[PDB]
Amino acid sequence: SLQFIGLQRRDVVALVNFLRHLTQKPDVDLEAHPKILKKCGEKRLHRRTVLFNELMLWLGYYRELRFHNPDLSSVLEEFEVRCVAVARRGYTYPFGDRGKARDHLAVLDRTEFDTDVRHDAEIVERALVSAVILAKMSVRETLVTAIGQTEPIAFVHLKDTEVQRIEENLEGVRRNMFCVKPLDLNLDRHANTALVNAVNKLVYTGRLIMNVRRSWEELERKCLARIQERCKLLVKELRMCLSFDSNYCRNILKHAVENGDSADTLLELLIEDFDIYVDSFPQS
Amino acid sequence: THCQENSETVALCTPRIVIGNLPDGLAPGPFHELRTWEIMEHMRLRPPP
Amino acid sequence: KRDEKHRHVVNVVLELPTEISEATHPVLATMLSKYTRMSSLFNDKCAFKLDLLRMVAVSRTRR
Amino acid sequence: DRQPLNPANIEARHHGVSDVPRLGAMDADEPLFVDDYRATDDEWTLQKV
Repeated sequence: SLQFIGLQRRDVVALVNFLRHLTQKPDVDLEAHPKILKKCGEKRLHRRTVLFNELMLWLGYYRELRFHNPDLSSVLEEFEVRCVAVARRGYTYPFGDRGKARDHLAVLDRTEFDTDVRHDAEIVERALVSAVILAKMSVRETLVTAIGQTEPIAFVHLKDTEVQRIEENLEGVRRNMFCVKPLDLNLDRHANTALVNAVNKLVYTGRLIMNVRRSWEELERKCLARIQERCKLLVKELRMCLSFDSNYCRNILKHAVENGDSADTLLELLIEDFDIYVDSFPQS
Repeated sequence: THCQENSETVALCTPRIVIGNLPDGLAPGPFHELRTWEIMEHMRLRPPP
Repeated sequence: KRDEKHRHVVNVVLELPTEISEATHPVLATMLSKYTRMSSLFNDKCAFKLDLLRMVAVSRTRR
Repeated sequence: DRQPLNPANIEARHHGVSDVPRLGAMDADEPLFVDDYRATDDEWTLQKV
């Protein structure tokens, strides 16, 4: 469990309670929740202690935000079956320039997954661009032709209320990525071709996947970078006072934390022998 | 050269201010070394100090 | 007893002589708490001895 | 030992952090102990050189 220096027990257990509340709360990040940052207490205790406490908080935060990160395979299989249906419908659709239509249809055909999150995002983006270009050719609304200005991702031919609802739910997905609500589904077949409806459903699922994955990427980037900065500044403070406990603490801190396994290893190393390096820290 | 400008392709023409700007295939390095010795021999610097 | 475990470690396992103990050595005092929690691995005396060597090394390092 | 090494089978070293279990696992086969630093491409080519 998390243990840090020079702080009253009630606020420690309150912070633990906050982290236990995590997945139910909106805009979940330490950036959007300064109350946890100020709980570390600027002008409450000495420097090295506040840096250590902030590092421990951020490291536990990274641990649990890695733990809760969803396995999107449930809705990802829905994305795959929507890809299959879209490819079938484009196969039957009577395009004029059948060659490029067949090429993009095959590109949609190839899009099955390989259970790597960044590869996940890349292939879902590729499926989205191919679906969008096929939809644009089907409706025959204009499409891009310039070099390096490839196809965008857009909800084609849908009404304004639907896109407003989609955008609101997408921002909600951005703010709290852990719990996802794929419930923006009221596509109707009395307007636009069924190919357009299928590709719009596919675009919705792909946008959900993309937004949640990129939000987790942002959170992981900022968490690890701030871990690195706090650790380096704490090491800089600790280098001033040579001692056995100080040397041990610098040795445990010296690990290059740029991988999740490295962060967990540093967490376990810090927790297991906390009684040793705690000698070097004064409680104010 | 041809260049891209706001989704369109435009052609570019600009002068080669100096002789060295010519492509190596049409103005190789060894040729410039030989021409540099030419200039040196003109200025009586053939053996440099 | 705590002293029983400490003596067991510092004689059977660490093979330390009588003239050195945790009473005079501050580095041995803190590490002895960790080594007692290692219930197993007492058959591998040399690993504990080498670990004590590197601990007393890091105790006096200047960098 | 007999199988391709998965990331879970690889362990990172803790120099001067009293690795009693690691010093007990010195001459075993299964776990591989490494420094956290990873060699870069230029250093890789220079090592091979």
